[PDB]
Amino acid sequence: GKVFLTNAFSINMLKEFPTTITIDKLDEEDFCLKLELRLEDGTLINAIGHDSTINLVNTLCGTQLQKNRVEVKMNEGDEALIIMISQRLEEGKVLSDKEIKDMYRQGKISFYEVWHH
Amino acid sequence: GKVFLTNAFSINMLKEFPTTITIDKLDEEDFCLKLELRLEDGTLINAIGHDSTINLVNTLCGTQLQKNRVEVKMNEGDEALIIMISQRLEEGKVLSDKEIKDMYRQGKISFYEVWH
Repeated sequence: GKVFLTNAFSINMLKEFPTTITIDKLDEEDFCLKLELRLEDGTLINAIGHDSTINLVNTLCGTQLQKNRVEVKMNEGDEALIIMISQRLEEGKVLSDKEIKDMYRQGKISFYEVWHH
Repeated sequence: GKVFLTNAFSINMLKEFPTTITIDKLDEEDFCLKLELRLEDGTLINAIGHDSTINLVNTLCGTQLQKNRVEVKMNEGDEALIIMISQRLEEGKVLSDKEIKDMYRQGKISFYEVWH
């Protein structure tokens, strides 16, 4: 199925109820590799709507994503790869990979994968 | 066997990963009855931190909740009851029970339950 790239998880992303989903926490490497895999196989749908988050992901993973607004609605065969930022990123501030990995080590960035049980 | 009442579901509410959760949609009556049950058995932890939502729930369900700011973190034996209001409540307006049911008819309020 599809793999949505999102900066949030919401009950609104679930097409139907009841549903049962599994959520794991990812480290950076596994997030970037899964993202790269889904870009290569063409199943990734990018739903990160803001350039700040896009630029962070691109710096972190070496991807070349452009922002894309999509209402995420997941079927039972779909999954999401999620990047969660606590602080609201500055629209303009270019972050070095050292800055991004500080945030990550500080626990200001977390990664998750959500799929159907 | 905690049951949190919240206005949101967020991954930050889960203590440990991996975890597998079931989510169902509730109707008005079932939301309120489940709230009342967990109030009565003392397992409900109210985590609704805005009075506008408090007041709406108290009117809809006949409860006497007050504003309570609580950091929600759920164990495997815990669950949550959720009201999702899709728009901002108007400040200084008292919602009638009819208005709340209108909002619900219109899909502007939804209720869920999340358990493991």
